[PDB]
Amino acid sequence: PIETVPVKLKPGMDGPKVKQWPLTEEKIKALVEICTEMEKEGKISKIGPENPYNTPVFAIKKKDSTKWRKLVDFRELNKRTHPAGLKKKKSVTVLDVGDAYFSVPLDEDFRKYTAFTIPSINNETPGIRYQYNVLPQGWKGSPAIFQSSMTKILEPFRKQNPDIVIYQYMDDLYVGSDLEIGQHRTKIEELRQHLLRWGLELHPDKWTVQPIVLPEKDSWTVNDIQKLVGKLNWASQIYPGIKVRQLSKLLRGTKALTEVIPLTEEAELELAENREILKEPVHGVYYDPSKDLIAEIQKQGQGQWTYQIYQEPFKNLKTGKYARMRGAHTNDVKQLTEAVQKITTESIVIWGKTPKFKLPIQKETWETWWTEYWQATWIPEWEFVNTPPLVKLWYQLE
Amino acid sequence: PISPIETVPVKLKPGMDGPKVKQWPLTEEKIKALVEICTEMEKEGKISKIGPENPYNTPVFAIKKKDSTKWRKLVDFRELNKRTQDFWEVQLGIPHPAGLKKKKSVTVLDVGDAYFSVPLDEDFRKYTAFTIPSINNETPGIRYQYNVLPQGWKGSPAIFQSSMTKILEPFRKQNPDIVIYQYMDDLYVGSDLEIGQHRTKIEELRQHLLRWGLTTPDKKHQKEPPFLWMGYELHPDKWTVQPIVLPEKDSWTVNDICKLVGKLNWASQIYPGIKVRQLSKLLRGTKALTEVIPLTEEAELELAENREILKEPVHGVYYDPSKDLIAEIQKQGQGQWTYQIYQEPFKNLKTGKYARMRGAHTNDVKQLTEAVQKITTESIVIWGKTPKFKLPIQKETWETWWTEYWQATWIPEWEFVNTPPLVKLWYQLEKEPIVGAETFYVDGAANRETKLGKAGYVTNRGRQKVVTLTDTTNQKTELQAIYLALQDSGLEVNIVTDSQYALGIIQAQPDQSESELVNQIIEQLIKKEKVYLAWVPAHKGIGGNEQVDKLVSAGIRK
DNA sequence: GTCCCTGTTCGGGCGCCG
DNA sequence: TGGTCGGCGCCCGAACAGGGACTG
Ligand SMILES: C#C[C@]1(COP(=O)(O)OP(=O)(O)OP(=O)(O)O)O[C@@H](n2cnc3c(N)nc(F)nc32)C[C@@H]1O
Ligand SMILES: [Mg+2]
Ligand SMILES: [Mg+2]
Ligand SMILES: [Mg+2]
Repeated sequence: PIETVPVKLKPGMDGPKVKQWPLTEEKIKALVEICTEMEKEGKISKIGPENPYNTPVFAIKKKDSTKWRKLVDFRELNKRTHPAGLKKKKSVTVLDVGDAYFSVPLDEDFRKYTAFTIPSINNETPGIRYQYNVLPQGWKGSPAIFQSSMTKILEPFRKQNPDIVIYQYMDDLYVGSDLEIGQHRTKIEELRQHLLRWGLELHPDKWTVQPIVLPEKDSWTVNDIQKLVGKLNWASQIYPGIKVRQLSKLLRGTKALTEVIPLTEEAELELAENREILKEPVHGVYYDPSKDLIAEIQKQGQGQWTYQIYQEPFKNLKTGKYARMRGAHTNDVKQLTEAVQKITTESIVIWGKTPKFKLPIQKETWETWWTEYWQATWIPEWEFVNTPPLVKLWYQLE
Repeated sequence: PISPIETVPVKLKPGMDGPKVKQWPLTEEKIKALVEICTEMEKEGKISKIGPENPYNTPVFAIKKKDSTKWRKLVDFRELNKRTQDFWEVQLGIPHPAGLKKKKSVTVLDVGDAYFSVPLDEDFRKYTAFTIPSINNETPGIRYQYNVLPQGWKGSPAIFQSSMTKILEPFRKQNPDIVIYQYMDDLYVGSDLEIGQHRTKIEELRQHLLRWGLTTPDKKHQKEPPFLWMGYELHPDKWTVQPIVLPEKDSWTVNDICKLVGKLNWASQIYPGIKVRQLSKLLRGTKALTEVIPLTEEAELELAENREILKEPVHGVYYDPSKDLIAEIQKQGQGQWTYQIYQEPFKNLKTGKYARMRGAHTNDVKQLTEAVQKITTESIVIWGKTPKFKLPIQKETWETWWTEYWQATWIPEWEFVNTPPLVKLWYQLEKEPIVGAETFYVDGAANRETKLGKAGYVTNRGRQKVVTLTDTTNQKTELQAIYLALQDSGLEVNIVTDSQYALGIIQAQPDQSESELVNQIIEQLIKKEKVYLAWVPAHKGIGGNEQVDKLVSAGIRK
């Protein structure tokens, strides 16, 4: 019925050929139930092995609902295929409008690139493969093709509410308002009822930055000054105003680490001036949409996680921290997955783009459990790094 | 017969043509077997005679089957496989008997001439041309092409596996409570029915497969235990691996070690305590398979204890989803680990081992975490869930490790078992400088051209020493300086270095390393009672880092 | 930039199964 | 006597990529 739009790949790039990873029994049973209903409704069709492409798939179950959400890891296909006032609203609600993509057909010559495989427990059966006939959820081209149809749906609601910003990214709809809690949720329900005519909770105001802080002591040892000098020396790469001349001359000689060193008047003021320079904003940092956002995370212990967002070295666009429970049953991997989801969400609100993460975790450790704590519809790109304990120390807190 | 299922469309790679390889000479015995097979396949339409309009050819040969009485027609399609399109393999792994659930009735059967019953794409058939010689000048060689899947072609396994799945799909939908383990053409069928009603359903399955052109000869129709399946023996309430025979040579070659370690890894799935570290080390630096290799004392001893394990009777049980999955891990030396997965004590579902060495420097806690992750992924494949663990590490030891470790690490639900050797950290670095300990300022420096270097220290108590080095690197000299300070210091020492490379290695608390220098450092760290390691930026005039830097740079820098 | 060191990935041999 | 194909497993070495230290 609806006319399709031709979509192609980048020049010199083939389709994705990523293997399927092991899936638990509950995810496989959920995917089989979902795929049968998607196949009955013409959304997907079975394919054979002559299609050489494949994309991994899994499923997430949101907290309090027996509903499962099919997630396709399309970030390899996406590689091969902004409202500034949004970050200033009291409340921003994220709506999952991925089901709206199933009403638009997909280009016939592109469907072979959406291939995925449903595994079986204990390899009872060979993998059973499918491909998409409509706009798939989590694909880069789905919001672009549906963009014209999305504006027609939101046009009356946007005109009736001019002070409400509605931003779309992937299968998500970000709706922010300055209304009071209660009036905001009532307005969100109006939007959901507005979306049902066609078919078929954040607070950016409280987002803060974590600046670099220096220790405050009455008695300083050689070791204290050596650690402070090393931290300021690294900080000078970000803040060129940082000086360490008067603090370094206190360390002349070959002294014991536990020897107490009195701070001179010049060194005392040099430390006080350095505290003011760290409070000033970083100079000359301009966002580049053509470049990728890079997010580094450092595990600080006791449930504390620091992160920085940049595109060039020492050109931080944002520095924050992420604290959680400090109990004994702490799951480092679970906390790390919650951290990357919050960092990605902030990057989508501020810049409308997902960052590339440098994760401080073994590759095997992450891939084994990260899908067990994922709740978003998108998946950022990431790499694994052996972080030196130096950058971990520089963003520490007292 | 030939299955009425639709063919899978297959193309060649762009700008490619079919193979043109002439037949190599064959034994008279093999020629007699091939002509008997091909005259019958030609009568059934599975192959078709071709004339001069087909310019292609590919060599053929034959080997014995597992029955040892029948022959298997093979084709050396190596050239056509290079020119055939890519496929996505649908076979994601191998089924394991430990994942089988208890069934009331069990049947194992096999399809006769499985490949030769699935039709091949008509446009691709000409590329499968082959020639069969005969009696010379009394009847010349006959040329054929394949109308069915050939044995030797790249696309045959995935096409058959996908076609077999489509064929079984109507039966599975009609009988969702009858489990059919489908590996190639080999079918394990289990039900919770009485043996009478079960065999009637088996005949429904055999009739269903026959309707889709797949015969099930009674010769390969197993009806009583033990069932021979996938290299195992399936009893009603237990399973075992078919007898494994290790080679018993007095002069082992690389190929002999390959088949030795291969059968040991295969045995480790049910035989506990298998080790292959010393036998696998003998393969380093080797070139060809014919390389005879002398066995070391450790390798000779490792094989001896492996042979004694294989003499004991062992078996596994089947999976009960109403019980928990338990994985207990035992430590052996040299980065080797073994584990037993069970639901009831002393009733192993399966066993295994983990001995992969990750990283140049590591400790027993890292390797244990890596083994837990390997068993977790393996358990999700076989049983679809994560097991509960029984680990030989104290809760306090783990709490200390992941508190100070900069990376995120986690172990699922587990408890401690006192089965030595226990996993522990062999030393801990202090968090604060040590009062009353001598403070060493260490540094190393090396010349890139001459490869000469110096390592040394200066102390707050007036001591200093410089050691010259030959054929070294800047990283090695910094490690040599730390090693020197550990040798000449007391039981408690403060060490200040400018090398984050050496700092990161020591902060991870390794107990084993590929570097002998690092191993020497580890032995020093274990003997100390308190060690504090601090870092300062190099070339910043900080004392006494400036003093030692000026000491080790003289004569190799500037 | 180069040199060094450490990480992952791919392909080679063998094992096992059809 | 070999000599074919695909899957998974193992361990090995070759060929990368990424980051720190270095020359003048
Ligand atoms: C599907 C399938 C099968 C089943 O193996 P079988 O051992 O069952 O041989 P059959 O073709 O089925 O003839 P049968 O003796 O059973 O009447 O796996 C494939 N296969 C088995 N052994 C080999 C082998 N050595 N090489 C290749 F390339 N394929 C094989 C091809 C075969 O058709
Ligand atoms: Mg057969
Ligand atoms: Mg078989
Ligand atoms: Mg140095």
